[PDB]
Amino acid sequence: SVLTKAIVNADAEARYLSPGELDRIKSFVASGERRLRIAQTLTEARERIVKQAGDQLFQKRPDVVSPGGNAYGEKMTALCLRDLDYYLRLVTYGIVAGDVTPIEEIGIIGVKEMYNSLQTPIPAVAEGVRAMKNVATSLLSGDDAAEAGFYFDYLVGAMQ
Amino acid sequence: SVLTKAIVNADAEARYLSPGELDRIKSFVASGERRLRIAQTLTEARERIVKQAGDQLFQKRPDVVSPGGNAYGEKMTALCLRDLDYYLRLVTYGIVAGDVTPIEEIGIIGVKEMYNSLQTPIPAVAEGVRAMKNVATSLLSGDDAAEAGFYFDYLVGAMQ
Amino acid sequence: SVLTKAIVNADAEARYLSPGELDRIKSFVASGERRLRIAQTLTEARERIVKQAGDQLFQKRPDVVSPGGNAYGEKMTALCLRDLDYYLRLVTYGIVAGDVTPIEEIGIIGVKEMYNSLQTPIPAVAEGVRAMKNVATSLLSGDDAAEAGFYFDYLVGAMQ
Amino acid sequence: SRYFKVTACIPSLKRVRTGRELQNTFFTKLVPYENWFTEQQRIQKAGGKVLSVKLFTGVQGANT
Amino acid sequence: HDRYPNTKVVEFAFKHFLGRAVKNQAELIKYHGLLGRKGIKALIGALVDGEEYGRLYGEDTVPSWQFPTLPAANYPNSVELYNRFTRQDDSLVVPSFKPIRSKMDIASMPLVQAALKEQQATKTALDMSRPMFLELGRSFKGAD
Amino acid sequence: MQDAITAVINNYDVQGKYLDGAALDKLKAYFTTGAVRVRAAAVISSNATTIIKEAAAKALIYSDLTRPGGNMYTTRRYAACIRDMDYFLRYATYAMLAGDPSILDERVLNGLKETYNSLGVPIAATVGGIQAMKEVVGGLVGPDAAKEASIYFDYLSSGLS
Amino acid sequence: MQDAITAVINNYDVQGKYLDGAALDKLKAYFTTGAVRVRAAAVISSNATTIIKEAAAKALIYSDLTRPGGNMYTTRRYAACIRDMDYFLRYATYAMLAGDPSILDERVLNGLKETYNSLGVPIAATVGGIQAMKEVVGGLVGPDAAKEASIYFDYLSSGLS
Amino acid sequence: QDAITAVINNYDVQGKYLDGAALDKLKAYFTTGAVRVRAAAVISSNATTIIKEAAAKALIYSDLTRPGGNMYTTRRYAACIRDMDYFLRYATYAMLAGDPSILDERVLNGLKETYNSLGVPIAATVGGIQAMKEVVGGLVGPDAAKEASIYFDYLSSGLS
Amino acid sequence: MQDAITAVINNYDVQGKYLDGAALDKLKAYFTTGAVRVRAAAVISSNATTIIKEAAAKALIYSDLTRPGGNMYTTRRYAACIRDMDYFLRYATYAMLAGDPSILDERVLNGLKETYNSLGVPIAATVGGIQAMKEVVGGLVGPDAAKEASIYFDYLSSGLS
Amino acid sequence: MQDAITAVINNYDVQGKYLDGAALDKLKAYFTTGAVRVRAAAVISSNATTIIKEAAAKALIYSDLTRPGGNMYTTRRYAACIRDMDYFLRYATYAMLAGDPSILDERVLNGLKETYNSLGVPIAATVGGIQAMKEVVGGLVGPDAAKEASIYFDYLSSGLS
Ligand SMILES: *[C@H](C)[C@H]1/C(=C/c2[nH]c(/C=C3N=C(/C=C4\NC(=O)C(CC)=C4C)C(C)=C\3CCC(=O)O)c(CCC(=O)O)c2C)NC(=O)[C@@H]1C
Ligand SMILES: *[C@H](C)[C@H]1/C(=C/c2[nH]c(/C=C3N=C(/C=C4\NC(=O)C(CC)=C4C)C(C)=C\3CCC(=O)O)c(CCC(=O)O)c2C)NC(=O)[C@@H]1C
Ligand SMILES: *[C@H](C)[C@H]1/C(=C/c2[nH]c(/C=C3N=C(/C=C4\NC(=O)C(CC)=C4C)C(C)=C\3CCC(=O)O)c(CCC(=O)O)c2C)NC(=O)[C@@H]1C
Ligand SMILES: *[C@H](C)[C@H]1/C(=C/c2[nH]c(/C=C3N=C(/C=C4\NC(=O)C(CC)=C4C)C(C)=C\3CCC(=O)O)c(CCC(=O)O)c2C)NC(=O)[C@@H]1C
Ligand SMILES: *[C@H](C)[C@H]1/C(=C/c2[nH]c(/C=C3N=C(/C=C4\NC(=O)C(CC)=C4C)C(C)=C\3CCC(=O)O)c(CCC(=O)O)c2C)NC(=O)[C@@H]1C
Ligand SMILES: *[C@H](C)[C@H]1/C(=C/c2[nH]c(/C=C3N=C(/C=C4\NC(=O)C(CC)=C4C)C(C)=C\3CCC(=O)O)c(CCC(=O)O)c2C)NC(=O)[C@@H]1C
Ligand SMILES: *[C@H](C)[C@H]1/C(=C/c2[nH]c(/C=C3N=C(/C=C4\NC(=O)C(CC)=C4C)C(C)=C\3CCC(=O)O)c(CCC(=O)O)c2C)NC(=O)[C@@H]1C
Ligand SMILES: *[C@H](C)[C@H]1/C(=C/c2[nH]c(/C=C3N=C(/C=C4\NC(=O)C(CC)=C4C)C(C)=C\3CCC(=O)O)c(CCC(=O)O)c2C)NC(=O)[C@@H]1C
Ligand SMILES: *[C@H](C)[C@H]1/C(=C/c2[nH]c(/C=C3N=C(/C=C4\NC(=O)C(CC)=C4C)C(C)=C\3CCC(=O)O)c(CCC(=O)O)c2C)NC(=O)[C@@H]1C
Ligand SMILES: *[C@H](C)[C@H]1/C(=C/c2[nH]c(/C=C3N=C(/C=C4\NC(=O)C(CC)=C4C)C(C)=C\3CCC(=O)O)c(CCC(=O)O)c2C)NC(=O)[C@@H]1C
Ligand SMILES: *[C@H](C)[C@H]1/C(=C/c2[nH]c(/C=C3N=C(/C=C4\NC(=O)C(CC)=C4C)C(C)=C\3CCC(=O)O)c(CCC(=O)O)c2C)NC(=O)[C@@H]1C
Repeated sequence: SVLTKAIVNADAEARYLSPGELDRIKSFVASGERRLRIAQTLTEARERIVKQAGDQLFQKRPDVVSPGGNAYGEKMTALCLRDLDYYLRLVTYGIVAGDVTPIEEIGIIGVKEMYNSLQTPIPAVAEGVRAMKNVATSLLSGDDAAEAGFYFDYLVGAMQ
Repeated sequence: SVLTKAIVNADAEARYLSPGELDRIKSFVASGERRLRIAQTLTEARERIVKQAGDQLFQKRPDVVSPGGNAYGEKMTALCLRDLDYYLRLVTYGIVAGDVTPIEEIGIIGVKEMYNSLQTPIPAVAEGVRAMKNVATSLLSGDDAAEAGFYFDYLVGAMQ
Repeated sequence: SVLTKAIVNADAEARYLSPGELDRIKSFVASGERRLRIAQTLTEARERIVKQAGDQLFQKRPDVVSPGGNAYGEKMTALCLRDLDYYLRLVTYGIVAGDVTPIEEIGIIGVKEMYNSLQTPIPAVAEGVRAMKNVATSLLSGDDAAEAGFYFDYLVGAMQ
Repeated sequence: SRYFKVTACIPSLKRVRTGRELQNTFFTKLVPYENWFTEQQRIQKAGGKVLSVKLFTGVQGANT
Repeated sequence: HDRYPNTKVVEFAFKHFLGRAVKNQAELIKYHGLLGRKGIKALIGALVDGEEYGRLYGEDTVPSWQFPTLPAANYPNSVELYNRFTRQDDSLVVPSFKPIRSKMDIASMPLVQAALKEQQATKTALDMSRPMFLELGRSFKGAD
Repeated sequence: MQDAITAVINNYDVQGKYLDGAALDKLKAYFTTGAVRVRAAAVISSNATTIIKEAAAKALIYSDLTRPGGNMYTTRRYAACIRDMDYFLRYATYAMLAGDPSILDERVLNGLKETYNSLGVPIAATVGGIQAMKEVVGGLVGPDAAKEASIYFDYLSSGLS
Repeated sequence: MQDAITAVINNYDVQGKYLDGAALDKLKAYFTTGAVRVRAAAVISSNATTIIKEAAAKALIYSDLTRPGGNMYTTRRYAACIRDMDYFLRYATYAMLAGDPSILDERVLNGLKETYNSLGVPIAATVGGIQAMKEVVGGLVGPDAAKEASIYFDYLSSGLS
Repeated sequence: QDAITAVINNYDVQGKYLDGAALDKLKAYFTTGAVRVRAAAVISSNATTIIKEAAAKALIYSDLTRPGGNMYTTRRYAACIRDMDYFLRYATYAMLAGDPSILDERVLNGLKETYNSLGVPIAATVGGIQAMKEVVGGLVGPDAAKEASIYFDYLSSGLS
Repeated sequence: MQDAITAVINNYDVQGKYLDGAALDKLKAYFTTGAVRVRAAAVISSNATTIIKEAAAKALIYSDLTRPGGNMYTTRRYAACIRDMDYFLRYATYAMLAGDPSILDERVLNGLKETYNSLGVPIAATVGGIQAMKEVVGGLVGPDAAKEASIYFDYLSSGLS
Repeated sequence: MQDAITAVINNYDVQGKYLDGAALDKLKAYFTTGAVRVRAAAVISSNATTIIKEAAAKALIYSDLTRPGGNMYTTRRYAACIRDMDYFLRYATYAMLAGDPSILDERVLNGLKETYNSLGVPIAATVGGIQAMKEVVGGLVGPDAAKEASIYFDYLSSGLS
């Protein structure tokens, strides 16, 4: 969270929180209510976002759902969609936290290694997240979308 | 300034600026215009602030301007006032920067050693800064005064 | 609903559904999608329909909103408008159902008794419903309005 | 293995030091090629300025 | 290296090149990680290149035992390391940092608890900016 | 009784909520299924006598029940059992059109277990007959209709048992 | 470390559940409390030196500890003890902003007992000092903040003892 | 360091208090700030691609990559793309800062000497930097591009 | 570490005895096995990534562990588990070449149990994974090599448990 | 252990406060709930064997656990698992009467995790069984009682987790 980040910086410096830092905390708590609504919207639309993004991804990458490809077969396709769902849940967590750290610990550290063992292509996963972003953006209002976009972009950056 | 601090943390991590870090930069640039006004006010009132603070200090400490005392004599009294002026200039720099770092490099490192060679009493210098704060606070509006106070307090803390 | 009515008639006769009865069911299912849109339109315009109808009713009947009258006073006027809102909700339910039965159970049985205890004049209530019909008709397309009119007329007939 | 000979000066900005510390301020050193990259960065982060870099050992643009 | 498991190897490296034990589990992960997937020569190289080494030992000072106050278990752990003679005990001072459960829930804390009562009690009342006729028609219990 | 359309309405009415898109979607779902249901109902009505005959042949007849000392022995008892079978079929058809199981509970299911126990009619055999009717019905109605038809038959069976 | 917002998130993550309204309400509760907390923290930071002074006067000083052969005898030991007091205060302030006691466990509480036993620092006296700081802090922060502030101080005390 | 701090430092050597002209420069920076933050986020997300595109434009399909070229062998290829990344990261830092100094302190210092000893070709490196600039310009958009370009040009001039 | 050849030497050295025919035969036995072992080691190194993948598929993945609230849930934990698996494989290969289990004791086995208990990693699941790797390895290496390979895998498993 | 009445008393006693209206209200709340709880407890005791049977059927049996190589394989292990299930049920009933979760902590929850880990009993499966028992219990006790019963079952589950 924003607050955790501020505390951690203070502890490293071995000092009490600066007034400026305190002010940023105040701003964050005010913003939180708006953030909660943005997260709520995505949660409600979650099922459709995943479905739409999946279809887009498969159109963008025929190979992944091909007999050679990792995604191919019912079991495999379900797992690919489950992964997309996981990432969406992480994004919602991020928005409420106001920081990518929650997202980062659960999803972005060791991701390369996990997928390499699975043999899933990382770029395809990134495309899926991009696809989810586009769907999510449409449902969100413009300013809400921008906030959500940042978290989505981070994920795409992480999986690169 | 805040921005420099953010960049430096990123460079140490060898990573691009985090969204949260970027947000703090955004907040700072918005705040800057208000900060500039506060600094401008003190600059205009600078001559009077120094004069008033000097008088208060000399009343508080008769000894410094006494034949034994360091401040005694025209040349010496001028130098004491020059020092007060220097500290005020540093404070203004701090307000615009939004950090004490500018103040700190120019004025607070090796200050003890410098004054000990000069034989100037450090507590008297601190009192002068406190005096300047009180004068400055009166001219500033309450919220502006609080911001200015922090920088003034830091100086007093540093010279202790 | 249409279906409930058909089943009930069949059960009384102790027979399977007649071809004619089956045909009516077929017609209803085709009509339903159109009906859903009509209901949706009124729901969106609900707030304004009630407001406009209320004003018309009060113009038509000065007495109801007069010191003697039941509607008089803010609390009472709100309740009168709430009643109009209730009837509108019932009408929407009716349109989707394709029959007055849903309307009838909630609103038309015991209505006389309830209003007589309240001492509300039944004719004035009918006028309010008529007023709502006129407002609703204007927003609806002509064919849509005719369908809606039937349900509105039933209400007026039920309570007079 | 390639080696780098580096001369760099680092000022003590955080604190005045009673000890002479001439060696810390001004140092010529031999750096393994792999280490130099990291070391160069560390000198930059300190705010020290690297006046001179030379490749003490090995051949430039050698495949092996 | 040769007669110790890779965790104990990271201990010793910390002791010898920084004068400390391992401060936290994140640090254990980073260094133990790099010791796998690279040499011991990488580990050693990372410590001496890192900022801690640079801040305190600089370029010309030989490292020494830090005896740190600060992070938390660091002082007691370091001092157990410093007291052991070579080969006296090979056992890990810190196998790894065990993660800690939560004693108290968020809702038990007073300020939150209060705010919950305020939203929960008098969740349903009268809404302003809502026309009264709509408010009188609104239902409180809803389902059930 | 209740039907699918009215069920949605009633849920909204207790909430006091105006009909919303989510509610509309459920109604829309019913409307698409409706046409299929009407066709199925007509099929069942025309073949009702045969459906009962086939189901009886599958389970009831050529059995101890029909043999002397069995519940369905004697013409009177045999006639009663086939009358009950017809009831179940008619009500299931009604339920299928309605899209709601409630009518079964209100008319058929209520007090039947107790009646049967006093009479000494065997419930498991009756359930068997209902399941047999379902299978026969499934064939005639065709696959899409069969799934819908099956749930009501299963509902009757569960109630009796 | 962990904070209230992250604690909710973590609980949901282990369940794998998306954030729900009940969870949202807890988050909302925290957000309202936040403003109060920030004010309290600023008060504590400004008065930190005095808080420590008062608390020491109440419990530590004018005692056998300060007298020769006591734990707080010698300038070095005296300075160490007041440094520890400051640590406790800073961490408690962090905890109060966070709304979670976890940071205290992760940084302050872990290994403290063992450290103190090796050092020969008296735990009960330290606990006494923490309690004293609490009382002083309660006054400065004011009533609404006080209850919240007290719990973290008590948590530290319980851990040490 | 930073634009704000640069102004402060220039005034400090003069010993002058901050003045309106100085304030105006600071004000100018504050307006530009918001644009810069947006640009930085764009660059961070697209960093991998930016490098890829720039390499494709200049470095690859060239004598350098062919045997006997500077960027021949995997080790050398990897080094060159690592350097490209640093230039991009530092340019992003500079753009946020609004000051070229960080480039001098971090990137530019000791680079020329290192490259000469290595026998890395400066002109080719400059070419790569210019290519990155062009790619970056597209992504950031026109207003941001002008600001971004100056730092890229500064790096190029330093290396040359 | 120690190997077979050195183990024989060390036993003789403590006795102070010169090498004797009985000792020589043990050494001779090792030398014949050696060629097979070298071939096996090369096979394992080439197929290491796949071996781990297959073993994970057999035991670790599609399980509660990978599901939220499981030890191997989250990318970080997943990556850690496969890193551990790789360690076990590499060390087992070393042991097989050496012909001695000692290296496993000196590097892998010592302190692992304690580390795992603090971490909360489940030992039985880890053992399961090791056994799975053994089975996969057995196939690739072929029968003669498999027997030799199996003993080291079993040694690891016994140590952990 | 403690019960709700005693818990209030104990909290007041440490404060040294005489019982106050707020405290009285908590006590009063308990007294109203009491009658319901007694009825629920009697229901659970009578149906205990069945509750366990149903819950086992839902989760434990027809599973890998019961199959050879599973934790609940062999009669001895099967019997142990159902004995543990009974413990959880009995203690939850005690807790429900008491109105306090403390007994669960003092007897059941303390050392259970460690015991299970040594035994190699799977915690998640056990938790699953507890949740299943809760569902069955909920039905029998009826809605008002169910809410009260559920919290203790959930408490056990959270502890084991
Ligand atoms: C006034 C509050 C007190 C006081 C002042 C005093 N100062 C001097 C002489 C010097 N003071 C300084 C200080 C600074 N130079 C810097 O660069 C900075 C940082 C920006 C500071 C604060 C210096 C260096 C001098 C030397 C003269 C010079 O700089 O030209 C004197 C004269 C004593 C002497 O021997 O020079 C005096 C009296 N003395 C008091 O007692 C007052 C409390
Ligand atoms: C004072 C008479 C003049 C002056 C001095 C000055 N020196 C520095 C910085 C350093 N000076 C030294 C010199 C030594 N280090 C040693 O070990 C020895 C021998 C024992 C000497 C004489 C060093 C190494 C430094 C670097 C900093 C450090 O702390 O080591 C400065 C600071 C300049 C800067 O910007 O860093 C100054 C001002 N300069 C004058 O103007 C006086 C005429
Ligand atoms: C012969 C004159 C005619 C004929 C007879 C026939 N009957 C059946 C099948 C059944 N007949 C009965 C009859 C009774 N059950 C009773 O309890 C009583 C009264 C005591 C009677 C009369 C029953 C129950 C059956 C069904 C089978 C069973 O016993 O369980 C058939 C077979 C038809 C079929 O498909 O089941 C036949 C042929 N049919 C003729 O064509 C003759 C004129
Ligand atoms: C045929 C599949 C099975 C069968 C039927 C059977 N039923 C009776 C007698 C009765 N059955 C009923 C049932 C109903 N009465 C109701 O009101 C309703 C719901 C609204 C039902 C469905 C009743 C009340 C009777 C008694 C009076 C009557 O039949 O009108 C019998 C004869 C029992 C007797 O001794 O009269 C039989 C044979 N029994 C079986 O064994 C078949 C499995
Ligand atoms: C006398 C010249 C100045 C003075 C002294 C003063 N001291 C105190 C209180 C304490 N001073 C000590 C000091 C020491 N403890 C040590 O271990 C050492 C080194 C061996 C020293 C010198 C301590 C511990 C105390 C606290 C009381 C205690 O012993 O428990 C006071 C009063 C405290 C108060 O502020 O209330 C005073 C007055 N004060 C002056 O102003 C003189 C200049
Ligand atoms: C073939 C098995 C796979 C494949 C190959 C592929 N390679 C490129 C481009 C390059 N490949 C190299 C490789 C080397 N350069 C070296 O110095 C060495 C070490 C001796 C190697 C192995 C290089 C440098 C390039 C860049 C282009 C250039 O040489 O100038 C491509 C084209 C990609 C592009 O955009 O340029 C491709 C397709 N592609 C597969 O997917 C196969 C599995
Ligand atoms: C790529 C655009 C061109 C290129 C690059 C190249 N560089 C090296 C080796 C090094 N480059 C550096 C440069 C830096 N170190 C720093 O600290 C910074 C600032 C962040 C820079 C820019 C250094 C120190 C090295 C040496 C070790 C290292 O890998 O860092 C090589 C390898 C040359 C060799 O002989 O090994 C190459 C190829 N060369 C090209 O072909 C491009 C035009
Ligand atoms: C979809 C965009 C791509 C794709 C997906 C895919 N994934 C799997 C299997 C798994 N993926 C994960 C991922 C996670 N576990 C976590 O803890 C997190 C963070 C919360 C993530 C993101 C895991 C662990 C698995 C393993 C399955 C298991 O639970 O046991 C598959 C199936 C492949 C397999 O062999 O299991 C697939 C298909 N595949 C593509 O190629 C798409 C681009
Ligand atoms: C995989 C089969 C299982 C699993 C593993 C797992 N391990 C960790 C963390 C660590 N693993 C080790 C182990 C070793 N270090 C050594 O030196 C040796 C001997 C050669 C071993 C085997 C260590 C020290 C760590 C901690 C530091 C690090 O991560 O590098 C984790 C992560 C635990 C966490 O909470 O972060 C996991 C998940 N867990 C499973 O689910 C499998 C049963
Ligand atoms: C057959 C002679 C009688 C009979 C058998 C019967 N058993 C079950 C179900 C189970 N039986 C077992 C028993 C064992 N598991 C073991 O590990 C051992 C020792 C090696 C035994 C004997 C178990 C565990 C089950 C549960 C199902 C499962 O394995 O997961 C049933 C099913 C009834 C039920 O409620 O599950 C039956 C019918 N019962 C009879 O009536 C026969 C006389
Ligand atoms: C059943 C859902 C799961 C299961 C259970 C299982 N338990 C054991 C063994 C023991 N269980 C306990 C537990 C308790 N003793 C207590 O005092 C309490 C609190 C009141 C509890 C919960 C104990 C201590 C034992 C050991 C001694 C004994 O058996 O009595 C086993 C046997 C394991 C073994 O290796 O012997 C089993 C199988 N098994 C499952 O897999 C289910 C998920």
